[PDB]
Amino acid sequence: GLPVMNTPGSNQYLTADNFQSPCALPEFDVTPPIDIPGEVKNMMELAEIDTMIPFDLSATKKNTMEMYRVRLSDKPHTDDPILCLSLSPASDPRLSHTMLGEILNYYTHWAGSLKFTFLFCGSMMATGKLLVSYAPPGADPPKKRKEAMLGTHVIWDIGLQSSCTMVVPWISNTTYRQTIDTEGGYISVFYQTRIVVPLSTPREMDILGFVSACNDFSVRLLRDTTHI
Amino acid sequence: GLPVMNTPGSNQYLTADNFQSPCALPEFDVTPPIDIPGEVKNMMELAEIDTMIPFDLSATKKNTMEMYRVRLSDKPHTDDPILCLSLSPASDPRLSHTMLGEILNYYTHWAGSLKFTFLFCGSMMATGKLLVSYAPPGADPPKKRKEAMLGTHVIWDIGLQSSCTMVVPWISNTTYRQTIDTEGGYISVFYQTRIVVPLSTPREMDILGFVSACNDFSVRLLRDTTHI
Amino acid sequence: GLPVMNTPGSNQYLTADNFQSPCALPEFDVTPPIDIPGEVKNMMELAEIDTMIPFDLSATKKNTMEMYRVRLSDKPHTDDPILCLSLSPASDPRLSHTMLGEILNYYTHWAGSLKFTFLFCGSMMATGKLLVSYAPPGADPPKKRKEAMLGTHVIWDIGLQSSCTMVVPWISNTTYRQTIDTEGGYISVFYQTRIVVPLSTPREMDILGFVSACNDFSVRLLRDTTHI
Amino acid sequence: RSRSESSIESFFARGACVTIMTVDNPASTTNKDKLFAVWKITYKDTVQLRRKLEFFTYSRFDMELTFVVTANFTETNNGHALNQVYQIMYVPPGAPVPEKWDDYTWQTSSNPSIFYTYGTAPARISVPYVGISNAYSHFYDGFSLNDFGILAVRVVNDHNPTKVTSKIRVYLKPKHIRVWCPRPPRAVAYY
Repeated sequence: GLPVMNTPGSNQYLTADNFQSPCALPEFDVTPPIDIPGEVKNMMELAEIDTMIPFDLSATKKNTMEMYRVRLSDKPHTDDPILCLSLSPASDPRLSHTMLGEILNYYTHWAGSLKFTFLFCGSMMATGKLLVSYAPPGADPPKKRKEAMLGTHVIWDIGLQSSCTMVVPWISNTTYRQTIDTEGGYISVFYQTRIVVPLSTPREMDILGFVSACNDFSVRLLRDTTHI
Repeated sequence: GLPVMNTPGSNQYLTADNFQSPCALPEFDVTPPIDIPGEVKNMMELAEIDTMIPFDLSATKKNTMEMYRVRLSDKPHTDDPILCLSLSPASDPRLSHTMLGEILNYYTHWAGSLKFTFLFCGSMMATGKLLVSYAPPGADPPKKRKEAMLGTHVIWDIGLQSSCTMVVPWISNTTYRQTIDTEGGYISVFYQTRIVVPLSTPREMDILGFVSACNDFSVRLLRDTTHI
Repeated sequence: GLPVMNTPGSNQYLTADNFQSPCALPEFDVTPPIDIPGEVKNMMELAEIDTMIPFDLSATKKNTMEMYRVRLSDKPHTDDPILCLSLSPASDPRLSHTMLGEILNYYTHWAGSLKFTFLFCGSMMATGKLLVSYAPPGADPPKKRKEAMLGTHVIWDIGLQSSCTMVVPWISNTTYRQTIDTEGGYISVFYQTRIVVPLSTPREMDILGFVSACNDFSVRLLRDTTHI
Repeated sequence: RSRSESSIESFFARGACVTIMTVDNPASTTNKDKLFAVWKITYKDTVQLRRKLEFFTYSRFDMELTFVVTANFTETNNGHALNQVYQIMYVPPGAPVPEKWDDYTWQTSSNPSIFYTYGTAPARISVPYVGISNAYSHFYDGFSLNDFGILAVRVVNDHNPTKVTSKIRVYLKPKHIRVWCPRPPRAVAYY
């Protein structure tokens, strides 16, 4: 017959191998598929979905409905931020649990832009200004409203538009970051003006926060760390 | 020689395998075939044949000639049916033994329409009306002639036509049912009118019943359960 | 299946083999390459580089900065040479350590031309004549300036041009020499005239010496002798 | 930019062990009903595949099963045994499962069976999509789980003097995957 020469790698089973294989049911007429709504062709389609950030992971707030709400109140006008969110989507406990983070935990490398979307859930009457800042990687996060204003920022008007979609850029020395450890930036929200309200309307509102990958986002080198 | 790399699955005998094999008699001139009448190209051709339903599987009637005959008599005009036949061709002891059932026992899944054919084997003189009803799956079988009439039915005239071919439809949530367990419908025959006869003609007639798959019928996933 | 016949050489791993092999990471998107400056496509490109010859490998001079400098002085005009360099680039301790020699130690056979480049590192004022001689293989090196002049030579003028690039030819009986043992020639530098200087300028100058393969150079039959 | 490794095929089709089926040699000393091993194919045991599939509601996939058999003598005794053969029988859905070592199911024409000779390349088959429904339902909000089949395993050699235990690792690789209707992924908590 055809003289062959069995090479190294013969009779080994590599779990990453991709060969043909004999069908155990070769005469069996498979149930044909139907057009179900919602076919996912890629996992990033699930990371491109605005999911809600848990900001308060304290002992009480966590694992409830309150861990997501950031409460704006009326107290002494301290320059410190309402929230400061580090942009370690995998190595930040807050973004780690989002859908994005759940998909990033399955991978080693990632690259792309994130879009954060804060959402005022207060009154139609209430008015005011927040300042949504973005410190780039390497920078030590802004501690006062002035430091934040001078850098990149968006003066969000609570009175006019009820959301604010700031998009982070892709800044990294490598073509890809890691999902574990080291910076990546900081979103941070300050009061520009203490929130005004009309009559006996409550002076304690809430802002929600969403995150999602952008169309430029990509991951690689699958790494499942799931076990018991 | 041609460098190869023996993959997993080498030197295994899968009983479902389909490979070439060396002929032990390679110089032997096979007896050529002839054109015999009755070549079967498919098993469903045997299930498309009207075979006779055994209606009375009682202790005495069974395994005789009487297990197939349904006796119409003259007794108090009770609304209960002459016969009620559940449409579990595999999981009904009566249809289980028909040719259809014998072919279905060799398979797991099936789908299609059945045609039942009742046949009056009484006198040329006798006249009357039976009502052949079909309750669809999920329905609890009709208990009175009225309930049966309101649904699907056929008023079979014993006097005019001596048979009645009602075809069941293919109604199932899946594309295929199972051959074991859960409904499927009920054929059922009532008297609309007690059978009239002329002079001393016998007042005890018989109806036979046949079943067969239709051209739309199909089976899949062979399952032989034959053993000792 | 396709009848084959496993030949001799099956299931052996030859470390020189070149076969395809299954990728362990087949779904992994490799980091694409960039255009880095300085791609080396061949090792001879490193042997074509003028690297500096260590002439004085004495106990003190060696493993310092002085092992490379050849000191021209003012002393009795002896006919002996300033330096005599044997052309055993692999089997000469001086050329053995050059980049050329480092690449030749990785190989068994070599063939081609060498270019030596002496470089006067004295004063702009100083003037004189050196005689750069090349005795071919088989010849016993010249011992007096006359013997050297009669053969191949270059009267290098220290006053006019500060370097002197003599190119050795490829003379060998075989198409290729060995990197170990037996001749190959001798570069050798004599004073034609004791070096003249103006006023109190130092009467002790230095000449450096470089070597490099030429475009015609080639090696073959890799032989790594590196161990501990 | 490239989103190939985050495709469903790349994310799912990865050889993952799903069970370790242990079978003993038919030794005539005192052997129990450990003479054969049976395991209903189910992803609800291995957390990796399960947590990846429960990202999504429905599904369809061929299922390439590889079988890595590894045996060893049990007793320190001077053990000797000719090369064992293993019958690895795939039982389709809705079919009967073996009860005994010498049940009839091991001789049924329906049930496809591999005859793996020990000390050779790992055995393999490719189960197709065996769903009555047009998609495997991971979550079903109704009243009366999905059947992929069963894998049964035995040693074929019968009158053996020395006991020989053997573990059959089953490396399931879903192939030609499609998934619909994404969902939030479960925590690792209840697994």
